[PDB]
Amino acid sequence: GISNSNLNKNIQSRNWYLSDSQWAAFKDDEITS
Amino acid sequence: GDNEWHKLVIPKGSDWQIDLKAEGKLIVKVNSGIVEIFGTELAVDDEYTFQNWKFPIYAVEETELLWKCPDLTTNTITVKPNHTMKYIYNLHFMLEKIRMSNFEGPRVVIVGGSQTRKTSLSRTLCSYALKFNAYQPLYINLDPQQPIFTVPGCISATPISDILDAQLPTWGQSLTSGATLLHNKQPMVKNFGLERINENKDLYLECISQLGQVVGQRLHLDPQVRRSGCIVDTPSISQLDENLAELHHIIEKLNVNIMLVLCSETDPLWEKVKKTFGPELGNNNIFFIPKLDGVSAVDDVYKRSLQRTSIREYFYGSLDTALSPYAIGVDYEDLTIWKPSNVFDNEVGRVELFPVTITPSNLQHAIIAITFAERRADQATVIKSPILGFALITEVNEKRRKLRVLLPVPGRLPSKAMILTSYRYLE
Repeated sequence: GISNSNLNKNIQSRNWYLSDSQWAAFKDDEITS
Repeated sequence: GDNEWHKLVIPKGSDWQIDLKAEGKLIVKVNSGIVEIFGTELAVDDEYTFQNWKFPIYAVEETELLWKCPDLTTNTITVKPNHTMKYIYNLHFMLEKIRMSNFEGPRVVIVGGSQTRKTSLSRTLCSYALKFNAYQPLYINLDPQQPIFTVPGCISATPISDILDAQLPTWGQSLTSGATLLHNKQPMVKNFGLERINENKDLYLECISQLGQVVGQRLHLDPQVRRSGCIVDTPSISQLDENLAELHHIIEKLNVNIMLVLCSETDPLWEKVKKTFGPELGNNNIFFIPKLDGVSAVDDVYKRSLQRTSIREYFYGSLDTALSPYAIGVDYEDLTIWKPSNVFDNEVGRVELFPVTITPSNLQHAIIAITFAERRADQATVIKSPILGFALITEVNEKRRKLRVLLPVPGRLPSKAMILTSYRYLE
């Protein structure tokens, strides 16, 4: 195949989505500090 | 063509109509005035970059800006007066009155023919809701062919908690593990997976039922989101049944109390909607919006390009938000993939899934949904399970029974039941 691992110095990634319960209980003020 | 900066004066009340094709890259830096891309204001002295999408830059006040684009010249720029923004503002301020006065925010559904009710209307109202009394409306997308905050084939509910990305056709992005200029979104996503509503209507309606349930739970626990209402985008009237039975389902499941109709006063849709939904909503709550200026019609090649752009964005981020997806090698034995019932494969589409045989014809370049359900979970559990995210199967090796899978999150392969989508991506 081709290049395994991280693809293209500090790195970040997309996060997984929350489940129905975690999402219903979430407050976007957590995002917007 | 040119790679230098050129001055442009957009007079008050006009759209600078932009149609970037393929490899078109445009940089805009505003010197003075107020300009907006579907309600999102462009900050002065800040460079904005746009690639391969069509949109209008509206001049709220006479604006002076500099632009850099090799695919554009001063003599071929299209700047034309907009005479329909009045219709949007009148509507927004009516909704803003309901959010301040009433017990809960309005739950608005947008119905119509062309996808000019999408983006144009939806996006502006959302941008505008946040603009004056800092509301957090829930933007709901029910058109799975339209990628907004996620990949195609999804119906979603996303709180507009902060400004949208004026640079992106996708409105913006979901949360990331690090630091960004803009605050990102936290969407609730339901996987339809198939390319068209017609492919499995019962499944499309199950998706709506499932999203409706979680939306209710969120609204019950979130005061700010409840005080702001919902803005609901639907698929084209043509894509739905003659009776419009799907809109009844949407209205019930999403507790819609206001309807916005986008058509001409000659269109029979207006009276049809008035007759069909009036007994449920009340006629005082059904509104007519005429053909809005600025937004030009879009082809399938543009749609396919937009679907590709959003898939790359999901794993790799945007131009100013570089993200690192993670590639892993897995054995055929390590994956449990299901496929939805559809009109093509099964004559009549039902709310059911079928096991997938690991074959390069079936899985190479395929977008797969990752659920919260265990590998050994039964069909009925999998179909009701929330979505964790998406993966891309890059390569399928038959000899050494292995697959190259791309994940958005570095780490382990989730040991969860998976669902194959109709969506494909190469590179």
